[PDB]
Amino acid sequence: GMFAQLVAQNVLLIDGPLSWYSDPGLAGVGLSYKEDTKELVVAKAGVYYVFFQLELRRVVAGEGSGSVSLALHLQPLAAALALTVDLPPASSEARNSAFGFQGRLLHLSAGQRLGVHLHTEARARHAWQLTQGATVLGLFRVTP
Amino acid sequence: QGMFAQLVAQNVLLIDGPLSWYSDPGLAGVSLTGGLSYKEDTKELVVAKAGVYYVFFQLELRRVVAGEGSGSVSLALHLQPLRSAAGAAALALTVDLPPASSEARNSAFGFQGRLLHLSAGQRLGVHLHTEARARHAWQLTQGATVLGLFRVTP
Amino acid sequence: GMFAQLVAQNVLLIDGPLSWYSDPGLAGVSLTGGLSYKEDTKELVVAKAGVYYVFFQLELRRVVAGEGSGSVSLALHLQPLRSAAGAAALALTVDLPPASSEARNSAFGFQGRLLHLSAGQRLGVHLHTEARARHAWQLTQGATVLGLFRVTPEI
Repeated sequence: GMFAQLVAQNVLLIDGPLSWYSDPGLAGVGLSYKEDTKELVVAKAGVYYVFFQLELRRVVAGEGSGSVSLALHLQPLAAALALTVDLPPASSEARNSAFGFQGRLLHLSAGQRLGVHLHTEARARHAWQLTQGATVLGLFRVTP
Repeated sequence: QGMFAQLVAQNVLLIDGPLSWYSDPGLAGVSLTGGLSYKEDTKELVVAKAGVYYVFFQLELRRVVAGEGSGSVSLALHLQPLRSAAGAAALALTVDLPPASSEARNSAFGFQGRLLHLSAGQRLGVHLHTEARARHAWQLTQGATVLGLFRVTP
Repeated sequence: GMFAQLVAQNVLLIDGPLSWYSDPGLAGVSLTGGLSYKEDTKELVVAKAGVYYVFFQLELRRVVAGEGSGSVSLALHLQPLRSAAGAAALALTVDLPPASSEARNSAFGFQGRLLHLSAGQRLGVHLHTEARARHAWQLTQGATVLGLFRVTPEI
């Protein structure tokens, strides 16, 4: 009931909620993630510092332009955390990567279910992807 | 007690000066006091108990008239009254306003976090400075300019 | 308390490991815990093991008008690798746009994760750059920092 960090399984840019798996870099050490409805549920009530980050890679040279948003929602049914990252159009000496980070203090009641939904608005949507192991959701409590 | 805090600015217009703050309504309704009090007259945020804290603020803008808007806006957190020799801020943040274009976004976001040593009663002020042409074209989006901290020592 | 924060000495972008000094903004309490900085290896060693919230940041400024184009990367390495995990524990690349009409003249980046640090692990940061006019930018001094603190100290 102290902290939790997990990584997204998704790679392709498709609108909808992301499935996650526990951070393998944190294995050798009390919040749960239901695999069916892809929700992280908080065990103990408290004020947590919740944060996610998102890195994107361009996979097709010379294609892809738009933006990609990532919203965390108190579930069930604005968003608590909101992160939209820009995808630059392709050119010589243009970036092939993009990143965004955001953290905030959220009050989460005991049993509150969290959900993160990925939205994209981009021409040639297939030209960008989520880098494996780089879009992370984490949180830890600061007040019992 | 946990001794935490988080506020969000009432300011929208890009006008140089200190920001007005109010407590996070999403945290209104927690038992702990939250060791940080916003005094309304001087637009300062005094810290209750001394200690070491992770302090962060974020900034988000929207372009509110299409076509214009170019430059940057900066957020500066100063321990007040100023008692340093360099005059630098304890926390700074600069986000840039992209000019209007086809296939160009109408948002800007920035986030920065550090560890501060704030003594008991220390007053903090957050100042906004813009170096932007046609700055009336962008504003701080409602509820997005946030400042928060929490203590990392008992 | 088990926490630490470092400020980089470097301003000129050369590829290699950044050299640090303890953030004066916390001098009233020093570097409480057991975390110490080793100048010869430019690494910060971890005393008490456990899970930490780690973060670095990075701000660059164009210091020659009309020049400078590319991208710089910042990488945190955990030495030695624990369970083959430690290389690029935190990675962060930010681009430096070409100078042009109303173009960006500064660039910033932030990242923060929960890492499980072992007792005796060294933390190093490497700055790698890919720029056409490498000198036209540089690291704003005092702005590229690396800090951390513990949430739980289970071995």
